[PDB]
Amino acid sequence: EVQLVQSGGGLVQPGRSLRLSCTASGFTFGDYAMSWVRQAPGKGLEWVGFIRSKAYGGTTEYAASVKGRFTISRDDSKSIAYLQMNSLKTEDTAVYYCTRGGTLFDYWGQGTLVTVSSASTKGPSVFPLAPSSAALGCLVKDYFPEPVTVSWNSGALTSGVHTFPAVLQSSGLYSLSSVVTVPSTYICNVNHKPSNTKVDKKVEP
Amino acid sequence: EVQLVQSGGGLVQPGRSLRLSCTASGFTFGDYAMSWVRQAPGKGLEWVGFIRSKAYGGTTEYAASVKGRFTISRDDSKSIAYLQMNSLKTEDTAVYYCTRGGTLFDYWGQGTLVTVSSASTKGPSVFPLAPSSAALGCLVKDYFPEPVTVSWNSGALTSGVHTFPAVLQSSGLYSLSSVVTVPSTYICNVNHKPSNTKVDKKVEP
Amino acid sequence: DVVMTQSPLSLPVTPGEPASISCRSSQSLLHSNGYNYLDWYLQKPGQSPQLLIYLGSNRASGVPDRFSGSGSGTDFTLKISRVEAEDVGVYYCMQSLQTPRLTFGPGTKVDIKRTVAAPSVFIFPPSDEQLKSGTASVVCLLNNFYPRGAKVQWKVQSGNSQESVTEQDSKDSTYSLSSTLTLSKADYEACEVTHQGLSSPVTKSF
Amino acid sequence: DVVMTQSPLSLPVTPGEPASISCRSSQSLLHSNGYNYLDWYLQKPGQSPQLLIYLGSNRASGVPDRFSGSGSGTDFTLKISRVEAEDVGVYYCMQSLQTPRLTFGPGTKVDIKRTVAAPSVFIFPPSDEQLKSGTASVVCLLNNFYPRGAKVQWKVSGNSQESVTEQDSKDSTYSLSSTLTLSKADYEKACEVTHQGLSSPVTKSF
Amino acid sequence: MASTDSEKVAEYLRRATLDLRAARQRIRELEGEPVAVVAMACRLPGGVS
Amino acid sequence: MASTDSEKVAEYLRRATLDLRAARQRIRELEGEPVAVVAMACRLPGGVSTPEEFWELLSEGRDAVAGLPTDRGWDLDSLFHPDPTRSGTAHQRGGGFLTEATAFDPAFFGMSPREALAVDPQQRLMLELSWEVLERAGIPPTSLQASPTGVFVGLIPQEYGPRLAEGGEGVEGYLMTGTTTSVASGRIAYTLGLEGPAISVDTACSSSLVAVHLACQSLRRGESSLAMAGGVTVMPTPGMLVDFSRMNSLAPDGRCKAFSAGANGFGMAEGAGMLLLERLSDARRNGHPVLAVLRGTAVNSDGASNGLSAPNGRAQVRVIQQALAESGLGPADIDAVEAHGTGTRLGDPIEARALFEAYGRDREQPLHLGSVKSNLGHTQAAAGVAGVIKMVLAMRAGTLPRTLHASERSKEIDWSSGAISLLDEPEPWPAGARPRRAGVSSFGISGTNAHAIIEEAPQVVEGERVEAGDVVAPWVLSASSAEGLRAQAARLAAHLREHPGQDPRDIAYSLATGRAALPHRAAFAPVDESAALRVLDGLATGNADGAAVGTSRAQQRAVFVFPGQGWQWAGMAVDLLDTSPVFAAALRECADALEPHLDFEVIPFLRAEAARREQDAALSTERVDVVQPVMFAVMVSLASMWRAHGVEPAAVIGHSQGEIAAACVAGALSLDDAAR
Amino acid sequence: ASPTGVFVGLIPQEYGPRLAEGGEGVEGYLMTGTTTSVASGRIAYTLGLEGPAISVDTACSSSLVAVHLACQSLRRGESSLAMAGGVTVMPTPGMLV
Repeated sequence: EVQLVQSGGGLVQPGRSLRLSCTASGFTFGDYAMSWVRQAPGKGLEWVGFIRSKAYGGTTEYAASVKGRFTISRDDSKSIAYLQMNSLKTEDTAVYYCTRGGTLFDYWGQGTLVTVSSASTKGPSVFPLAPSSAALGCLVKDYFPEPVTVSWNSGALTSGVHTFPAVLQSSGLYSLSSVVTVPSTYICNVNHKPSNTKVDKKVEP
Repeated sequence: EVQLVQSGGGLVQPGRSLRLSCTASGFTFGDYAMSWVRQAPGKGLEWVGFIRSKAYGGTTEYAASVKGRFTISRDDSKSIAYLQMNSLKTEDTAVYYCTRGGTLFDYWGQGTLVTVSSASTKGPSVFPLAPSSAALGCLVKDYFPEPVTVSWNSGALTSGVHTFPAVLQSSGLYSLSSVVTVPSTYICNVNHKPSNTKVDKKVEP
Repeated sequence: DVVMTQSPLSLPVTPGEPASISCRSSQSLLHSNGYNYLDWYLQKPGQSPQLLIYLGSNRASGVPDRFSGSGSGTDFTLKISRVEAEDVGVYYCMQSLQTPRLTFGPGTKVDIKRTVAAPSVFIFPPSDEQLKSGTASVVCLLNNFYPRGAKVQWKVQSGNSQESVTEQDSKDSTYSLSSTLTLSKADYEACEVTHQGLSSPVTKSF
Repeated sequence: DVVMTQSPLSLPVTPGEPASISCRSSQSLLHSNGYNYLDWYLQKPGQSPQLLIYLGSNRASGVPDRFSGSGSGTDFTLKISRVEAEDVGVYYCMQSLQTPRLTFGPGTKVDIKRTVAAPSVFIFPPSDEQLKSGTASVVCLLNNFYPRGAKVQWKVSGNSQESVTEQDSKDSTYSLSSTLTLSKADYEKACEVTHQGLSSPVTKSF
Repeated sequence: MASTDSEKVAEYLRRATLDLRAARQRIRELEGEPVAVVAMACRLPGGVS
Repeated sequence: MASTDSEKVAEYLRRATLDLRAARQRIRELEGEPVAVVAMACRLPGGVSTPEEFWELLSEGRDAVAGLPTDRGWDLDSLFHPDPTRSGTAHQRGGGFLTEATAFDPAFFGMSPREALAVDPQQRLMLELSWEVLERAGIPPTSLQASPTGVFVGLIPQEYGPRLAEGGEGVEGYLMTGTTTSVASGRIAYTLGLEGPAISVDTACSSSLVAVHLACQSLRRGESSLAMAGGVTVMPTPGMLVDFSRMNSLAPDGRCKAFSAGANGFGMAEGAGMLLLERLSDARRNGHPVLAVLRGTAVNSDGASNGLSAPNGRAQVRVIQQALAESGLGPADIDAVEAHGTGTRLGDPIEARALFEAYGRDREQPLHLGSVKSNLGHTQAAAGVAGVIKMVLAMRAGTLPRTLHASERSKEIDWSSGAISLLDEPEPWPAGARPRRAGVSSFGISGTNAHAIIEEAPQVVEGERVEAGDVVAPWVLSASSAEGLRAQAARLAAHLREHPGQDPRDIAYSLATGRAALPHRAAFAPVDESAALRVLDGLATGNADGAAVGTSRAQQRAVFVFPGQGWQWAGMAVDLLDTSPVFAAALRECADALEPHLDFEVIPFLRAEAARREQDAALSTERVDVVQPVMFAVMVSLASMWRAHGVEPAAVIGHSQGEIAAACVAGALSLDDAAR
Repeated sequence: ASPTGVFVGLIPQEYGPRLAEGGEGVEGYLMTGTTTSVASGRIAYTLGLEGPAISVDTACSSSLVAVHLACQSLRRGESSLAMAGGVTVMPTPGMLV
């Protein structure tokens, strides 16, 4: 089949050099013009660039946002497309895709999560949400990076559990606020995997 | 369903005018640049010209053989393609065909046996072909135009009968030489349909 | 100039029911060849974008027959003959006449359709240990609401609120909002919504 | 310059047997797109042409599965995997890279295949009443021969015409009537063939 | 010339699409061509004939 | 877009072509997709219970028309009278008749010893064949539950017991549901758990090729991923050779003398046959054996013939040409034909004149015309699937077998074209450069001709090849009875004394992943194949020494019980990590989860014996600070070992410190958690 | 001589006299009567149909399964016309017994 499998995501500080590789197996790599479409977390897709086919010249067209910063290449005998991401800034935290068409995006690959944050690996600051008088929840403010997983009654309660998608502060940290809704005295255990800091939270009004 | 039915063949003299109409029903006429090709009797196809789509604009590309003589047009609201043939010459004796395309001749018309000959309608000069000592045959020399029908024993013998295809002389006339092969005393009949001149031939060595 | 293409950005679909996303382009996408240069892409929630339709009406192979394509040079349409549970996501109307295209468009936010719900506004004052920690986070969790078009204010004003929303769940098919007012030491010394699950402003404070 | 394309001009086919017409182009028909610009047309005997395969390998709808296309722009090969009575005629290899295209090529003269037959030469001296009509036509008939690569010479040359019929069904041979439309005196002064049904020149005269 | 590749690679696209429009309506007739019920004969319980 | 005048439309053309290439490959995967013959099981007469025995009747030219069956206690007495118009007499005085009719295993198939007396022998054999065809295609017969898999059985309803209005004593409600043709394909889909089109077709003597054709056309589309297509005619009462004899259609000796001057009529026999069929690119993607591919099939009624049983001469030419234009082939590709060859004096001259008109049309190589029935007997509704077992063992044995009774070729046919070479001798048929294709044709009394084109399996160059000799796996025997499990190790033992040197790994792959997990299990891990052969002979007598016998009720659900302390020996798993990396690596994760919470690691502990553990700062057992984590690490790595060998617990329970390992493997405590 | 399938769905049942004992006038035709096999071929013989004439045995679903087989002989195209249909006339009380 055509499979554009990608590789090369990771965590860097603004101003680094990162590699994005697009392994194309299933089609003649030299006929298509691979392109790289960026999708910042939770917004619409923005097209980064694309290299023309070697037979179409190989001229690489980039965006206005990343001209002079990113450069895109391709190789047939090794059959890989490259997004060379230089001088990254905070905007490059995103899921970069590799489609097989300049004007006709096709396979799209899988989705390489690249993150450009200035933060360091710290566990959660688990802050509970006391009920007004109702629902019971708990914050996970100031953790980094994503993964994160929050259960209630340690994975016993699954009905009513809403693990709000995480949120980025200006400081580069993450904040999940997981909340259950049930009338009552409940526990929330957050496990920040990169640092392995499991904190537990007992909540009352 | 698509179809490209033609009309406008006939008999004219070198130095006259003639109209070739291509009725297109089944496809949006304005989309395809339509060509006009020509099969000279019994040789390969030669492309006369083509008019580009009205949406594309473009021009009317003709051959080197018919530039300044033929002109091609098209109409969408009346949905007809035109080969206007002017200043005709002996070469235009052929089966012009109208294909839906200018580089990819996908659909074709049945072909119009447009004929440019200086001759007039005369019956056959039925001349027999005495056997050497064998086969028995009979000429149809100097008739015009084609249709022609020669049978043997007045349509009784059909095995061994080889009607020899129309041959044109430099004088603009036609010559068929129909012959049967059987050991023996046979009848050949010829009926020039345009002039209705049925001549009968009895042959002996 | 550039082709500006818009769509019914918040189109709801109910399973088993034909739906219709539309696209409207400022310029004409019908190029001289008689072929429209509009493409329909699908990004299924948290997956790689898919190519549904190319050249306005032609369907890409491997794409369910449901997605049908049509349109003139300005107004266009995608007719899903049968919306199932995989037909939901973001439908991008993406032109081809003027490459480059910095954006794929806002995209049609498709949702599994139910009736209107009731936003469960739950003002949760920050735990005081948090004030002992150096920050303040009063959270106005709205829960179980659909559609997701709720303003959420912070008065008594707003401008320090940051947004958290999950995609549509399965058995209730609603949305949930975590509007966090991250905050500082002193200025701790009210939230409401204008979702069409209600009409009147419902203001409850810490 | 121009692309010169040649083929096995006189390829014989026997029904039920896979056959293979080939095309050889001087220039390269593989354009940047990765798509060959060669087309295969069929003019079945006395009919309007229809497309068979486009872009080198693609086949045009309505064309049976029999007509396959394999090879590169330079050396192509239309592969008929099953020749019936419908897979006969003239196969035109027709480029698309350069268009002005004055000709469709000589075309591959396809024939239903049998073994080689002996041409039956009949010299038929003209009827004398024809000599009383003002012309002379000695006809050297060549009945029941295949393949058709036989010419008739006039010795003891140049006024000869040509009348071949296409291949018949139950015998699958050819028949030639080489005609010497001629004038009054010069009759008072022989035909043979070099068909590979024989080897030696067989000269019989009026 | 033929408007290089503008009126050619777009002339082959109205075949590769118009063949795809006829090779996909063959798949919708090989699997879901709706068959008619041209006539119905029944001899069922009771006086039904 | 930019360069030249094409950078965008030449992407929509690339896609409109790869969509046209993928939409015209869908048309050739829906009407012409090869249907692989994944396996064939057949109870043909001549004692044939398996195709290998069948390749041992065709290859030696053995006729299997012996005589009328006395195992059912027929009234052969009256089947014969000098007056041949007696209302109850039969003219076949012989015929191919199996003794597997009055024989069945009710207990195995879950039917009571009263529900089975009522089971029509046609169905009874079909149930046995449904289990075999799967057990020889690899597919475990009990693994196909709720799986789309059609049963297409061809059956001439035949009459078994007491009339349905004269119900027996024990057989009463089950006399209609065990005899209705409805429940022959249906009993199979019930016992085997199949959920697919379970249709029991009935087209007389072509109900096997019609069932094969109706399954191929149910596969090309996709309604059943797999399909058992076949047909059986086991004639319980002498009611068919006493009627067929009333139209004087039978032969007085029971032989179907096909295309022979001694042709007398049908030599009516009785038999079975089943083909496991799957789309060729579903039997290559799943690894199922592919024995031959059914390229095309066609069914075509005789129309207005000169009699209902009378054959049409131009309705066979239109079915030998519909299956020849649906497979994409021509009349010159088929090397040999398994024709009906009924042996009739007006049906063979009409069959063969339809074979000089659809195949023998200027044939460069003579058509090898052959008839399974001759060597077997008109297998009636089993004929047509006994021709796709004959011409699928002709694929895989490189030989066209004989047509046993046709030396004096009939003088009513025109064998002057030299286009058909009746198989009077074994004609070699090796794998050449052109694919080996054959045609099997079954035309019936009802006037429903059927023709199926077979092609040889695509030459598998490598597939599952050889790697290296290593640790041997259990030889997994199981049966539904303590006396059937002795017969399993009395038939695998023979299948290895007849085929010696058979890779042990291959007798432990197609016995474990090739059979059902039946109640009575006798698995055994054998060092050598002779060690095995030894245990096989022991289990024939029921003596288990070196064999792991047991009893079950489709039980499953193991429980990991975790001893706390007292199970340690001086060399716990010294070589268990030196033989497999599924225990060394299983120890590796525990070790790296024990490194931050223990100094001495478990790696050199169990690596060294106690005799050599005295010099690595770790006592043999007394070091509770070291051996307790070692115990836990050995415990968890071993549990991961059984899980890696498909042993998953329905419950984990720990004793004292095996509680820690049980919690680690239960998921409630992480590897590092319980390790710490 | 037209491509026209006949897809009848029946059940064996029991009509005449047990074939082993034959009959007096119905001797060679008893077989040709008691066979769901010819219950689709008899029709394709009288009318002259040359389409696939198959009989279906799925009991209480025979007819609907026969329309299925006919629908796909028209989707594929094997037969341009089809006569689908099922009959259960019970000539004996055997089934109610």
